[PDB]
Amino acid sequence: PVMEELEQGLLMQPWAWLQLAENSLLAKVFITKQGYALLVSDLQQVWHEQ
Amino acid sequence: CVADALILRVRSELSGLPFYWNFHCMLASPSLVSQHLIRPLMGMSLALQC
Amino acid sequence: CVADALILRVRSELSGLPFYWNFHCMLASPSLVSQHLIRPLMGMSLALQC
Repeated sequence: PVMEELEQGLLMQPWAWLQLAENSLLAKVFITKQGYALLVSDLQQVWHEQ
Repeated sequence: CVADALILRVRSELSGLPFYWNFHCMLASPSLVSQHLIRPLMGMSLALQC
Repeated sequence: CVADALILRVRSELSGLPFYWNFHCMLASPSLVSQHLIRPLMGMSLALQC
């Protein structure tokens, strides 16, 4: 399948800084033709969506 | 944020037309948080100590 | 561990008598994990880089 590939790509990727309208967070995105995986954090909580 | 969730809205213009997307991220499980932040951090700390 | 909690049993000889204790620990909230592991490790890594 592609879930394993998405997980591996998300793990291997580096962190990035995202500056929103009022705040900032750390982001990790891996998008393939079959879907995507995203992991965000603000140093207090972590969210994830595949 | 609505209820233990993170709505991340991205709005863009492609070819001069609106393009909206929404990430409905949810709190990550303990396994993902650990595997993505905790163990790598200790690895970097040990490498820097060496 | 049964379903999601950790039972940690300490059995000791208090000078020749039983001493049983049972820690019934639940999953730590995201705030505790970030406060105790994530941020301190990042600080340690930055200090070691310096």
